Amino acid sequence: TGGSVHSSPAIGQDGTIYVGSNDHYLYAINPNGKLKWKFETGGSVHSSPAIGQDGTIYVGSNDHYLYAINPNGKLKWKFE
Amino acid sequence: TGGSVHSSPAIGQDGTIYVGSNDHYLYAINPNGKLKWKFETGGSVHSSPAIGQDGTIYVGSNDHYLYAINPNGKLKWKFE
Amino acid sequence: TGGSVHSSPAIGQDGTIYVGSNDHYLYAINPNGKLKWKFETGGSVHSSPAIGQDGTIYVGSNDHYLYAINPNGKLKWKFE
Amino acid sequence: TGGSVHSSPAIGQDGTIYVGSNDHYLYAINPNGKLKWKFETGGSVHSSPAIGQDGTIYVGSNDHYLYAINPNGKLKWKFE
Ligand SMILES: [Co+2]
Ligand SMILES: [Co+2]
Ligand SMILES: [Co+2]
Ligand SMILES: [Co+2]
Ligand SMILES: [Co+2]
Ligand SMILES: [Co+2]
Ligand SMILES: [Co+2]
Ligand SMILES: [Co+2]
Repeated sequence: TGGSVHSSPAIGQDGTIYVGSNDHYLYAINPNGKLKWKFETGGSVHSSPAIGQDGTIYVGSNDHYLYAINPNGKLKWKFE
Repeated sequence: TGGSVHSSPAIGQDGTIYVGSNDHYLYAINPNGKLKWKFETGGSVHSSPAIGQDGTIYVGSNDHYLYAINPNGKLKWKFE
Repeated sequence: TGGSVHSSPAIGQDGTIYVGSNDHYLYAINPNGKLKWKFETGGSVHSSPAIGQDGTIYVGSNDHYLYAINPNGKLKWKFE
Repeated sequence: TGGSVHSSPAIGQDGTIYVGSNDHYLYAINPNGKLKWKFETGGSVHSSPAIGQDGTIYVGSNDHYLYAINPNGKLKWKFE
């Protein structure tokens, strides 16, 4: 990534690995190691993502927000 | 929130997302992104919440306490 | 506790809540909020405990060791 | 280990305990406390490992990479 991977990975039902980076992004990586998508927050993503029953990926950011990201990498909502 | 979301979210059986913030609060957010409740501790909530079998939400705080919060946002007990 | 609860709680099958503290201890707290036991390591217990299939509680410490603690609070082994 | 165990342990189906250390290594320790293997990254392994459906161990490192390690301790891939 662009910075330290302090965040702890979460694994989706299909094997997708989600993890934050201090480069501000939440990453979605396929089991083969190839990027699926990345989503930019406003600050380091130390928080470790959680996966909802419908696949939604939730993760905090040092920009003060809790993010909810759709499985396709598009923002669902954010909470300050 | 009011500060960095270092804490890692926990997801309840009904989809409620619980996460701490460096603004001192534990947040309970509905799947639609609207606040359910927030509970103020005495310091940054870096710790990541855990959910008990009866729904109780446990989380540490930089104020030295482990908190046990009822699903409705009211304090159950705290331990120094 | 004696210091910041950075560690994230783990919940045993019987409801016991395990969490580390920057005061160097791993805590085992009953669901009613009363202490079951505490185990002293050599440094801040930032690491968040994990629970094995046989109930063993594993947690790292800033003293360089990974600890394995029996459900009764007695040391099983530690690894530097 | 060689440094602070900030990372939080993960437990495999066979009881193996996986945890990172600030000494740069991801550790795989048997339930009896004896080392199974260790894998060196380029920086502190604060991230806490996750275990895939096929046993793969994923963990971030302060060297910017997300690592995927085979159950035998050999690198599967890494992502910057
Ligand atoms: Co760097
Ligand atoms: Co930055
Ligand atoms: Co800020
Ligand atoms: Co403060
Ligand atoms: Co203090
Ligand atoms: Co100390
Ligand atoms: Co040291
Ligand atoms: Co180093």
